[PDB]
This record gives sequence, C-alpha cells and structure tokens, in this order.
Amino acid sequence: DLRLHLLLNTSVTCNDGSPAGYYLKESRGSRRWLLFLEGGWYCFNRENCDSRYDTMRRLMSSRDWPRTRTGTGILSSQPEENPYWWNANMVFIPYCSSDVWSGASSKSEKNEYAFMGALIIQEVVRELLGRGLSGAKVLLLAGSSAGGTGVLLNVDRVAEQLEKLGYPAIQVRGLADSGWFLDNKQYRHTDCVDTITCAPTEAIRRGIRYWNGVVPERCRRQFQEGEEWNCFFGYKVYPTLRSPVFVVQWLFDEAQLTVDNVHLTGQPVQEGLRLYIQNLGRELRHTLKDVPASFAPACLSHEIIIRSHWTDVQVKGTSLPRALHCWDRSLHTPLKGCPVHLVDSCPWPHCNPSCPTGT
Ligand SMILES: CC(=O)N1CCc2c1ccc(Cl)c2C(F)(F)F
Ligand SMILES: *[C@@H]1O[C@H](CO)[C@@H](O)[C@H](O)[C@H]1NC(C)=O
Repeated sequence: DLRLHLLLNTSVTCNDGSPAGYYLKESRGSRRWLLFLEGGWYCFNRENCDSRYDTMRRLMSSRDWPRTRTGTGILSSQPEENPYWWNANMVFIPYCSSDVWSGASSKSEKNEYAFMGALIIQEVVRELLGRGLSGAKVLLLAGSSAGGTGVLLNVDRVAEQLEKLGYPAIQVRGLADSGWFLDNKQYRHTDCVDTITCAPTEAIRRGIRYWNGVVPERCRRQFQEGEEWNCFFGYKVYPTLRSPVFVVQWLFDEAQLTVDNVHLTGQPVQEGLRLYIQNLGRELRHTLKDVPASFAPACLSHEIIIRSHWTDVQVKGTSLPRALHCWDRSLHTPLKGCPVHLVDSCPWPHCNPSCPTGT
C-alpha cells in the first residue's frame, strides 16, 4: 500500500478546489524515487468538465479518495511483479486536474474549475524533499496516457525546480507511457463536439487556452505564442527536452485510434481502414527512429507500466522491465545483449505474439 498525503499547500488544488495530493510508499536506504502521473483523458470546456464532474469525479476532486492504494506494475514493491525498481520509493500522483498535467490556473471569480496539473507536480516534489527526496540520486518521473504526456511536459521543469532549490545531484529522468500521440488526420472526420472523438489538434488547442496550460520553455520558444499546442505532441516536444526520457508507446494505441474516430468492431477490416491502421503504425515507428530509449510493440492496446502483467510483453525478445534496466545501465557505447531501443517493425496489430490478450 501507498498512503495518501494531501498537499499541505492547500492553494494547489484539484479541479473543484479540493486539495491535491499523492500516495507514498517509502523505502529507506533506497535513493531511487519513482513519481507516477496518473492518466484519464481531459476536459477542455465548462460543458465537458461539468459532465466529467458527475460521472468521473475522482478525476476532478480528492473528496472521495481512499486513504491507501495498492502499487501495481512498476509501482509494485514485489520483485516478481516489478523486476525493474521493486525497492524504490513509490509515489502515485492522482490525476485530478483534467489538463494533461499542464495547467497553472487557480479556481476563482472568473474560473469555475482549477487547472493546476503543472503546479501539483511541483508541489508534490517540494513536499517530498522533506520526506527523503533530498537524499535521492535518481528521480524517475513516470506516467501513463495523459500522465505520459504530462511527463514530456514537466520532466524538465522538475529538473529545473530541483536545480534552483539547490539539489543538482538528483538525476531527473522521464518515462512516458502511452502519451506519444500523432496530430494526424482522422479516419473519418468529426467536428470537435466532445472529448474522446475530438481531433487531437483541436482538443489541445482548446484545452491549453482553457487551462492556461504551460509547456516546456525551449519548445515554447520554437512554436511561440499561440502555437504552444504543438508541444503536447511527443515527436515535437521530445527533441527540445534535456532530461533523459524513455518513451513507451503501442504502435496501434487505442486512445490514438479513438481520437482518430476508428472503432474496431471485430467486423472485417476493409482496404481503406487496413491502410489507415498500417500507416498509423508506420508513423510511430518513424517518429521513434531517433529516440534511443524506446519500447514500442506492435499491439492494439493502451497503457502498460502500472498493469500487473506489464512484464509479459516483449520486443525482439526483451521485456520492458529489462529494457528499463538496460536504460539504467546506459546512464551510468551500447551494452552487450541489453538493449534500450526496441521498436517493432511488423505492420499489423498483434503480429508480436506477446501482445496483451485483453483477457
Ligand atoms: C486518453 C488520453 O489521455 N489521450 C488520448 C488523446 C490524447 C491524450 C493525451 C494527450 C494528448 Cl496531447 C492527446 C492528443 F490527442 F491530443 F494527442
Ligand atoms: C503554494 O503554492 C503556490 C503556487 O505554487 C505558491 O505561490 C505559494 O507560495 C505556495 N505557498 C507556500 C506557503 O509555499
């Protein structure tokens, strides 16, 4: 179990003004710290956020949070479930800002909701320093889905935060799971009327203005004022980052296909949709060609690293926990039989036999 701690700074809040927080399971004598960013889509206007508040309220409020959570996958403390960092200090940061961890806006007179995702991360790091993070040697900022994109948006700010607070020895690194999306065209066009089927570009363009979202500085300097939505897309923001970032992404990510208005029905796949799915797989594969630390299996799925069976998937015979361990060694010339760049080359969902079954 990880134990809940609500933030002492109650100005840093979830959407509805309730205090944000984090779940912590300490490991004394370990200088490794894993801070995981939960995912869970987003909402980019009052109408959609109101709907999210009656039926997905735990993603917008801490009022009903349990006082403990069980660590799973990379957050598990059992070596059997987590061969990678089973002995690390475990932190699970709940996603309650609906802003892809980008917001820096307080609830106010003029704002019905607070979007403080970027400030929640900064405040968690600040309050953890008094609980042992000051003695850390590696801080791995991880996250899945919207949390994976949040890693790309915030990993360098965490590094700059610790540097300015006087902790230059803490190595900040990023692990982005299932947050590497493409601003491609939809298979069938919709007008952006709701969340899940809104095209990627239009959803973020509306969200960043609604949340007062912040992006990494160097990426902001490239795309400049009004075009900061570009920095939510991994292949554009990754080359501007300086912290080492390991990228985990299914080649045929289900959330990517959802915003692309692709609904795989079990029905026969016609030529047009077959070419679309195969071309989507190529575009990931191409966008990851120059990403030295990456794990990209050819599967139709979504999220990996906190699933209890995340150890099962392999690319070229290497599991993700092994690839991450190889990444650790590389950050001490390639290593003999311990690879870090693992991108499937086969063109169709589940051509890798180790893909998740969905059972
Ligand atoms: C489920 C989720 O969290 N998704 C899916 C679409 C998406 C997410 C997160 C960040 C971004 Cl940036 C995008 C986008 F479509 F805009 F690419
Ligand atoms: C609480 O957080 C806000 C926003 O990050 C900051 O401006 C303020 O100084 C913090 N309060 C304390 C007491 O640290």
